[PDB]
Amino acid sequence: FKGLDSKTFLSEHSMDMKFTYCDDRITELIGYHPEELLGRSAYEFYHALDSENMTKSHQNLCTKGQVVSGQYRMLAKHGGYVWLETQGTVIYNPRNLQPQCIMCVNYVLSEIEK
Amino acid sequence: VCQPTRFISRHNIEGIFTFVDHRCVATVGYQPQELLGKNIVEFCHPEDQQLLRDSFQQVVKLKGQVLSVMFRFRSKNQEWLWMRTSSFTFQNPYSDEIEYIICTNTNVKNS
Repeated sequence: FKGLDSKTFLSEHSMDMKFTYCDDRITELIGYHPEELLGRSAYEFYHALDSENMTKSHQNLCTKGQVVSGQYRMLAKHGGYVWLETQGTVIYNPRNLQPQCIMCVNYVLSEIEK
Repeated sequence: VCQPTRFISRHNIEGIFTFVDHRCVATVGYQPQELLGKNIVEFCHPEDQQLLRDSFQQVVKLKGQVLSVMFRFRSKNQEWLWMRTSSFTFQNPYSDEIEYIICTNTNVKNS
């Protein structure tokens, strides 16, 4: 059993979902070091069966500014997947509503399953 | 394109830093451990402090939506830098633990 803080990790993305930042809480959860995620798209890590849903989610996030994903599976570093949900929020320029980045709060819902 | 200089932080509802991304060093010159445990208001220009307090007070009322604020933040070199902070609350929905505030802090122009 793990406490709530340990099961959340923050990430930042460019508008195409490439990682620009990840907090170190991800490592104990699913193995990655933050530095190795940078520049990779979140889409590389989504389960095949969640890919179309997560594309729709991302479109909704860009249209609306803030979304909660459905439950989805994220590929772990050493195999298997963990169930996640992610709240996404677009950060803008107020001046001109130009999007700047996506801030994600990711919370696990399972152990690694394989 | 020129990437804006920014870092993420987490705050308790009073404004205390409870998590600071190491990109703070590049943005404002402090190590994370110089921010952690301090109130954000301790870095804010006197003229902007109350605005910043009232922003933190309101963001918990806005149903998780983003509240923005621009303020002057005192860098490690004791210089006022304009920061735009975009803030929203989060709570793990499987819990009733108290909300916290997630901020993205970008150095911006006042022009």
